[PDB]
Amino acid sequence: YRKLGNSGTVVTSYCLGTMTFGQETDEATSHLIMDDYIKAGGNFIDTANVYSAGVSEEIVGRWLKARPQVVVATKGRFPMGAGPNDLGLSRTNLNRALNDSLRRLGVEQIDLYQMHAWDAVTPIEETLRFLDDAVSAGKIAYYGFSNYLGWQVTKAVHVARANHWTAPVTLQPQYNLLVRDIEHEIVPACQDAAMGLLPWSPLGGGWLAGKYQRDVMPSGATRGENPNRGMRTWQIIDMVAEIAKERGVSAAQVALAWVVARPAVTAVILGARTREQLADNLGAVAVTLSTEEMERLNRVSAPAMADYPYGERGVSQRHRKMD
Ligand SMILES: [Cl-]
Ligand code: NA
Ligand code: NA
Repeated sequence: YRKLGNSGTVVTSYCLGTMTFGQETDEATSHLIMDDYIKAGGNFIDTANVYSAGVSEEIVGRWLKARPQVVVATKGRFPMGAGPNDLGLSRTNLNRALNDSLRRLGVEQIDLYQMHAWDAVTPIEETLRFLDDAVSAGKIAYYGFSNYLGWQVTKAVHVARANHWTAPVTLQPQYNLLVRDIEHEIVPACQDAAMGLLPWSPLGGGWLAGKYQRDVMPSGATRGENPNRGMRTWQIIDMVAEIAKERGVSAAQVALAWVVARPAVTAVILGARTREQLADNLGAVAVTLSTEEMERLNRVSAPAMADYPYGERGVSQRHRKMD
């Protein structure tokens, strides 16, 4: 399935993460995971400059040289060195940060440029003005955010609208059956601005895929190096598993098919480290959960909150009954 990312550019329902392409996966296995992804019919690569110190981008860049169209996304904001202006949404750092993602990807235009995180030190106006100048220059097509809060998305959107700049297209949050707190302020804020979600960590870092042996709950390997903030967790993993094998499919596969069908979601980022793991994740394309499986999964992962701003009672009093 093809969707837009709040713009005219369409993109396939699954996105290829490339975090692994320097740390764990080597460049040859990276090229073949990408070759598989394409051959499965994807057109969406997500990378970052800080992924393996930009090696991640260079492998993607070399693979684009070998292959002769794909929608490419990358990010800024995080430390590329240990200096004080080697991080930040300042236009000084972002200016070289975009030039270096450009030379490392060997493209002349990045399709999606993303702020990897909010930056309280840079005024948002400076950042958005830098991104609009980049759009005018043909260095980037669109921009979006990752790890912005709700009110922060809302302030950016309207500040862009106030200065006749382009609108943000996407938000890249962490979102899976275990990590659903973006539904209180961040999702409402994107839906209000017609924006699309790009969820990453859809297997919750492994907790949802099984592959363990009824593990210990504070095991730091699968997640965070703490193993339970939201990674009850065991009930969710269990429900996912039951639905998994009655449908004759992997537990990973119905968790993936759960994220792809949630409101506002344009494309899920896949963290395949292997060719086989890519095949195991892309099996979820065939799975389409029924309205019931999903409303099941929804309520068992429903993030309960202290009553006032984001739990039952505050929600209920913000609601307006039509009657
Ligand atoms: Cl997009
Ligand atoms: Na769409
Ligand atoms: Na779907």
